Amino acid sequence: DSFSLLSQITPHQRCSFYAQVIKTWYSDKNFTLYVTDYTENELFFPMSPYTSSSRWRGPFGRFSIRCILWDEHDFYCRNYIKEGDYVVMKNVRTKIDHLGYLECILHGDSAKRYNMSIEKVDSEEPELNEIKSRKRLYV
DNA sequence: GGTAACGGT
Repeated sequence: DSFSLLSQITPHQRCSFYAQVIKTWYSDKNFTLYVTDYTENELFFPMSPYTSSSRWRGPFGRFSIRCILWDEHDFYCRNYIKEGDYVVMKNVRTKIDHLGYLECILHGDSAKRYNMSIEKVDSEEPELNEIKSRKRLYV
Protein backbone atom coordinates (compact mmCIF):
# COMPACT_ATOMS: atom_id res chain seq x y z
CA ASP A 1 0.00 0.00 0.00
CA SER A 2 0.89 3.69 -0.03
CA PHE A 3 0.95 6.30 2.71
CA SER A 4 -1.54 9.10 3.34
CA LEU A 5 -1.23 12.34 5.22
CA LEU A 6 -3.73 12.45 8.07
CA SER A 7 -5.46 15.30 6.27
CA GLN A 8 -6.30 12.79 3.56
CA ILE A 9 -7.78 9.85 5.47
CA THR A 10 -11.49 9.03 5.53
CA PRO A 11 -13.73 6.85 7.70
CA HIS A 12 -14.19 3.13 7.06
CA GLN A 13 -11.19 3.02 4.76
CA ARG A 14 -7.96 1.40 5.97
CA CYS A 15 -4.95 3.69 5.80
CA SER A 16 -1.23 3.95 6.45
CA PHE A 17 0.72 6.93 7.75
CA TYR A 18 3.64 8.29 9.74
CA ALA A 19 2.85 10.33 12.85
CA GLN A 20 4.14 11.65 16.16
CA VAL A 21 2.63 10.32 19.38
CA ILE A 22 1.38 13.16 21.55
CA LYS A 23 -0.44 11.21 24.25
CA THR A 24 -0.61 7.64 25.50
CA TRP A 25 -2.95 5.95 27.95
CA TYR A 26 -3.10 2.25 28.80
CA SER A 27 -6.16 0.76 30.49
CA ASP A 28 -7.48 -2.64 31.55
CA LYS A 29 -9.22 -2.91 28.16
CA ASN A 30 -6.88 -1.37 25.58
CA PHE A 31 -4.01 0.99 24.76
CA THR A 32 -4.90 4.41 23.38
CA LEU A 33 -2.69 6.78 21.41
CA TYR A 34 -3.33 10.32 20.24
CA VAL A 35 -1.13 11.16 17.25
CA THR A 36 -0.54 13.93 14.74
CA ASP A 37 1.40 14.73 11.59
CA TYR A 38 0.49 18.39 11.87
CA THR A 39 -1.92 18.30 8.96
CA GLU A 40 -5.56 19.21 9.51
CA ASN A 41 -8.62 16.98 9.03
CA GLU A 42 -12.17 18.32 9.21
CA LEU A 43 -13.40 15.11 10.86
CA PHE A 44 -10.85 15.27 13.67
CA PHE A 45 -11.76 16.36 17.19
CA PRO A 46 -11.16 20.07 17.80
CA MET A 47 -8.78 19.99 20.76
CA SER A 48 -9.40 22.93 23.09
CA PRO A 49 -6.48 25.13 24.13
CA TYR A 50 -8.60 26.05 27.14
CA THR A 51 -9.95 22.84 28.63
CA SER A 52 -7.19 20.44 27.58
CA SER A 53 -4.80 19.02 30.16
CA SER A 54 -1.69 21.14 30.70
CA ARG A 55 0.30 18.02 29.83
CA TRP A 56 -0.86 18.03 26.22
CA ARG A 57 2.18 18.94 24.11
CA GLY A 58 0.26 18.63 20.85
CA PRO A 59 -1.47 21.01 18.48
CA PHE A 60 -4.96 22.42 18.96
CA GLY A 61 -8.00 22.22 16.70
CA ARG A 62 -8.61 19.35 14.26
CA PHE A 63 -5.03 18.11 14.10
CA SER A 64 -4.90 14.90 16.13
CA ILE A 65 -6.56 11.48 16.07
CA ARG A 66 -7.27 8.73 18.59
CA CYS A 67 -5.85 5.30 17.86
CA ILE A 68 -7.25 2.40 19.87
CA LEU A 69 -5.07 -0.71 20.12
CA TRP A 70 -6.59 -4.05 21.09
CA ASP A 71 -5.16 -7.43 21.98
CA GLU A 72 -1.76 -8.17 20.45
CA HIS A 73 -1.31 -4.48 19.62
CA ASP A 74 -2.11 -3.52 23.21
CA PHE A 75 0.32 -6.11 24.54
CA TYR A 76 3.05 -5.02 22.14
CA CYS A 77 2.86 -1.25 22.54
CA ARG A 78 1.44 -0.45 25.97
CA ASN A 79 4.83 -0.41 27.71
CA TYR A 80 6.84 0.45 24.61
CA ILE A 81 5.39 3.30 22.57
CA LYS A 82 6.07 6.53 24.48
CA GLU A 83 4.68 10.05 24.33
CA GLY A 84 6.84 11.96 21.88
CA ASP A 85 7.79 8.90 19.85
CA TYR A 86 7.39 8.61 16.10
CA VAL A 87 5.43 5.68 14.68
CA VAL A 88 4.51 4.24 11.32
CA MET A 89 1.06 2.66 11.23
CA LYS A 90 -0.04 0.47 8.33
CA ASN A 91 -3.45 -0.76 7.17
CA VAL A 92 -5.29 0.43 10.26
CA ARG A 93 -9.08 0.58 10.28
CA THR A 94 -10.84 3.93 10.58
CA LYS A 95 -14.33 4.68 11.84
CA ILE A 96 -16.48 7.24 13.63
CA ASP A 97 -16.76 7.57 17.40
CA HIS A 98 -20.02 8.25 19.21
CA LEU A 99 -19.64 11.98 18.62
CA GLY A 100 -18.92 12.04 14.90
CA TYR A 101 -15.13 12.23 14.93
CA LEU A 102 -12.70 10.07 12.98
CA GLU A 103 -10.63 7.56 14.90
CA CYS A 104 -8.14 4.76 14.25
CA ILE A 105 -8.50 1.14 15.34
CA LEU A 106 -6.01 -1.71 15.49
CA HIS A 107 -8.24 -4.67 16.20
CA GLY A 108 -7.20 -8.22 17.06
CA ASP A 109 -5.96 -10.04 13.97
CA SER A 110 -4.03 -13.20 14.84
CA ALA A 111 -4.29 -14.40 11.23
CA LYS A 112 -2.71 -11.13 10.11
CA ARG A 113 -5.57 -10.99 7.61
CA TYR A 114 -5.26 -7.24 7.08
CA ASN A 115 -1.50 -6.81 7.43
CA MET A 116 -1.85 -4.20 10.18
CA SER A 117 1.25 -2.97 11.93
CA ILE A 118 2.56 -0.26 14.19
CA GLU A 119 6.27 0.29 14.75
CA LYS A 120 8.51 2.98 16.17
CA VAL A 121 10.43 5.16 13.75
CA ASP A 122 13.84 6.39 14.89
CA SER A 123 13.75 10.14 15.33
CA GLU A 124 16.41 10.66 12.76
CA GLU A 125 14.72 9.05 9.76
CA PRO A 126 14.09 11.37 6.78
CA GLU A 127 10.59 9.98 6.51
CA LEU A 128 9.82 12.22 9.54
CA ASN A 129 11.18 15.49 8.13
CA GLU A 130 7.76 16.64 6.89
CA ILE A 131 6.06 16.25 10.24
CA LYS A 132 8.99 18.16 11.70
CA SER A 133 8.71 20.99 9.16
CA ARG A 134 4.93 21.24 9.50
CA LYS A 135 5.33 21.51 13.27
CA ARG A 136 7.75 24.42 12.82
CA LEU A 137 5.17 26.20 10.69
CA TYR A 138 2.59 25.37 13.33
CA VAL A 139 4.45 26.73 16.31
C1' DG B 1 -14.81 -4.43 22.11
C1' DG B 2 -14.28 1.83 24.69
C1' DT B 3 -16.73 5.77 23.65
C1' DA B 4 -13.86 10.40 25.67
C1' DA B 5 -9.85 14.48 23.94
C1' DC B 6 -9.27 13.08 32.09
C1' DG B 7 -5.41 10.26 34.45
C1' DG B 8 0.32 9.62 34.65
C1' DT B 9 -1.91 4.07 36.06
